[PDB]
Order: sequence, then C-alpha cells, then structure tokens
Amino acid sequence: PLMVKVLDAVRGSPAINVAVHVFRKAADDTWEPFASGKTSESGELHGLTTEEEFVEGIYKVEIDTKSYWKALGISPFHEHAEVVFTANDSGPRRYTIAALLSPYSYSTTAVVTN
Amino acid sequence: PLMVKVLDAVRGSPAINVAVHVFRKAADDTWEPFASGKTSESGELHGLTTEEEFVEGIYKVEIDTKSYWKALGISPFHEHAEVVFTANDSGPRRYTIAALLSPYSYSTTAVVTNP
Amino acid sequence: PLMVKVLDAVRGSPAINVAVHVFRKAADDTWEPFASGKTSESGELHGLTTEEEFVEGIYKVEIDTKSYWKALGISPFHEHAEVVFTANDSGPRRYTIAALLSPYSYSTTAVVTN
Amino acid sequence: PLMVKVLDAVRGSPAINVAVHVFRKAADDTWEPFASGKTSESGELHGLTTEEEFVEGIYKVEIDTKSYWKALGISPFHEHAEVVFTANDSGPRRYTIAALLSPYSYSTTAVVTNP
Ligand SMILES: Oc1ccc(/C=C/c2ccc3ccccc3c2)cc1O
Ligand SMILES: Oc1ccc(/C=C/c2ccc3ccccc3c2)cc1O
Repeated sequence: PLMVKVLDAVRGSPAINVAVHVFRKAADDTWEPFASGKTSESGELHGLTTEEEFVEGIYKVEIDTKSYWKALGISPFHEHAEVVFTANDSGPRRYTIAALLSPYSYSTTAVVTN
Repeated sequence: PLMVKVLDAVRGSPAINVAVHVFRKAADDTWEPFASGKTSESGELHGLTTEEEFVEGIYKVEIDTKSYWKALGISPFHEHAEVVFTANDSGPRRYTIAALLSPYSYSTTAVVTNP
Repeated sequence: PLMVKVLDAVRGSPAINVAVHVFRKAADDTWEPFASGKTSESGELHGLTTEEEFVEGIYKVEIDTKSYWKALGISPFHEHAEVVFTANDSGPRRYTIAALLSPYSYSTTAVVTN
Repeated sequence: PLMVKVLDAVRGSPAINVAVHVFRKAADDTWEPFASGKTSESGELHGLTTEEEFVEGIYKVEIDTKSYWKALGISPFHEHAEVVFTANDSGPRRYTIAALLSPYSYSTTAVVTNP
C-alpha cells in the first residue's frame, strides 16, 4: 500500500541507503512511529506496511536527506525532507511517495493508483 | 532576513493568501512558534522576523498548502509543505524559501545570501 | 538502454498515453527521428532502442505535454517538454529520463545506472 | 514582458552568468533568433525584449545549463534547458521563466501576469 522512491538530482542516480521514517498522527496530535527502513540500490523502500495496518489517517514520511548528502561529502541545507498527507480509502489504493533531492532543494510527488 | 515565495503550477500565478507558520526548535526539542503570515498578491511574505530575533537554530517553515487548495475548491494530497533547516550557524544570512505547488506535488528551494 | 517515465503532479498518477519522440543530432546539426512511442498505464516507455543502435551522441526526448493536458480538459503553458543530453559510453550504462508534469511547470531528472 | 530567473540547487545561490537564447518560430517553421543575454549577480535576465517586439508566436527559451556547469568545473547531464510556449495569443502578457538547476536535473515554471 505504501512505497517510497528517492532520486538524486546531482549524480543522476537512485538515492541509496537513505533512512526513511513513517509516523502516524495519534489522537493526542503527536507523531507515533509507524514504519521505517533504508532505500535499496534502486532508491526504493518496499514492505513498510500492510493493507490491514495502513488505515485512514494523517501520515508523515521523513527522509534523512542530511545524512545522505554528508555521506557523499556534500553540505546540505535541509535537516530532512518531510511529506505529510492524509490516506483516504476512496477505492482500492496504492501510494507511491517520490522525492527528488538536491543539496538546497527537493521535489516530492504522490502517485496514487488502483 | 527570512522571505517566503509561493507559486501555483496549475494557474501559472503567484500563490496568493497562503498561510505560513515558522517554528524554532527549543532547548526541550519541541517546536516553539516563531512567526507567521500570509503571502501577498505577488505570492511573497516579507516581514516575518528581524536580524535581532532570527538567531541560530533549527527552523521549520510550514506552508499551509491544503488550506490554499481547499480555498480554491480543490482536494489536495499533502497537509502542508514543511521546510526544516539550520539557520545563521555561521553568522547572519538572508534566506528565501521558495515553493512551487501542484495538488499532488510540490518543489521547494532555498536561496541563501551573505548580506 | 533508454527508458522514459512521465508523472502527473496534478492528479498524482502516471502520465498515461503521452506521445514521446526521441531524436538524434545528425552531422548537419538537424534532429533525425530515432525512436518514439506512447507511455503505458505505468507512465513508462520501454523498448525505444537497443544497445547496438544507442551510440554516443546528442539526443532529444520530446514529450507531447500539450496534448496530454488538453485530453484532460486542462489549459497548459508549454508546447512540449524537451530533454536534450549527450549519451556517454564511460562503462555499462542505462538511462532513465523522468519527467514530472504540471500545467505551467515540469521537472526532469536522469537516473544513469550500471 | 519577458524575464528569466535561474537558481542553483547545489550552491543555494542565484545561477550567475548563465547564457540564455530566445528563438521565435518563423512562417517557414524554423527557429529565428529573437533575443539573448546573460543572468546577472541575482540570477535574473531583464531587458530581453519590448512590448512592441514581443508579438504573438511560439517562443523557445534556451538556458545554456551545460556551459554554466562546465564553467564551474562540473560535467553535467543536459546540453541545455529548453522552454517552449505560445505567448501573447490573448493579448500582451508578462512572462517570468524560472529555472532551478542541478547537474542531472532541472525544474522550470512560468509566471504569467496580465499588465
Ligand atoms: O520533480 C520530480 C521529478 C520526478 C519524480 C519521480 C520520478 C520517478 C521515476 C521513476 C519511478 C519509478 C517508480 C515509481 C515512481 C517513480 C518516479 C519526482 C519529482 O518530484
Ligand atoms: O521547482 C521550482 C521551480 C521554480 C521555482 C522558482 C522560484 C522563484 C522564482 C522567482 C523568484 C523571484 C524572486 C525571489 C525568489 C524567487 C524564487 C521554485 C521551484 O521550487
């Protein structure tokens, strides 16, 4: 139900071994840890959750961009990239959160398919 | 020292009347409200802070993209666009945070200048 | 050796049935037709060329963004999106040209892997 | 009526001294040179054209990204960034073409205003 894809706009490559943390907003308006992992050689993180676990709610995907740039010897601007969205059941739904990284910029899009 | 510029990639226009909230990370590791405002007819938000008040720290610029799209009658994907960065750690700098918005996407960049 | 991926930033979806034309710069500095197709249900165009055909040179990938937006009833700014690059043999190489489309904007990146 | 703004996503700075060439599609379907210039210390290129000269047509703004990166000693992917659009077909408009550059990527957006 949830896939994250990270790309590097400087090297023209997948962003490999990037830490990604997913949080779910709790009733108290705090961020509860939900799922995490590191992107693969293809810049992808699969297997974060299941259809049963991935209920409607507000989610935050935090991408550890700062550690990624520092490991390549590059000085980055952001502490991290955050993607905050509502999961809405309206029909069978798969969410791909994509991020394209530069040292002083990032782009993110959602690809939501059935 | 801190300016926010927001553009709309659907209309090809400035993003007008976008709410922006700035937070600064406190000693307790919580987000303290720092400043807020709305973008103008040019999509710009000036006057958030002063050189004196804009000290070193970790800042979060929250751009209320969902409220923007919903006011135009559109159901967007994201709740907001968050830009989190350390500022002024090598002395005072001027920061422009620019954002380009679509209903299911956004881009942000920083322009950092030494006055 | 060459894959094109097109995404829609308005709908949060692959950009389906987008016409893509690839040109190679000829000795006369004109653009010779090289490969073309339409993106699939996943927004991808595979099978454009072979390793034997895809020699070093300057290539142009033209994405018919205007027809895409018009088919969705949306008024777009650009006539097309053009991606112009040199193919360089430096080692085994696969090129993915990705484009993320909005009515008044687009982003493109290259993912070049071995 | 036509302004170009270029930013560098690696340095977090304006992209200075970027060559820009503008072409207009002729009756013969060829690209006629229209105007050209270089971005300033602010990454901006003003004064390309006038309201009188900037008639209806299909225009191509070519941003010489490869020459920019190569002058900084970097080997980039793209030859240039091309922005192709119909202009002034509903009367005169003001166009800002903005570009955000990385060695293997770029983003472009248009801001179109009615004077
Ligand atoms: O500005 C941007 C430009 C491109 C992308 C995404 C590109 C891409 C490329 C390949 C993909 C394969 C599977 C799923 C999503 C995939 C997404 C995102 C941006 O924010
Ligand atoms: O993907 C992107 C594409 C274009 C822009 C444009 C940003 C801009 C455009 C014009 C500006 C004029 C004055 C000061 C800052 C300005 C900033 C931003 C993106 O994230």
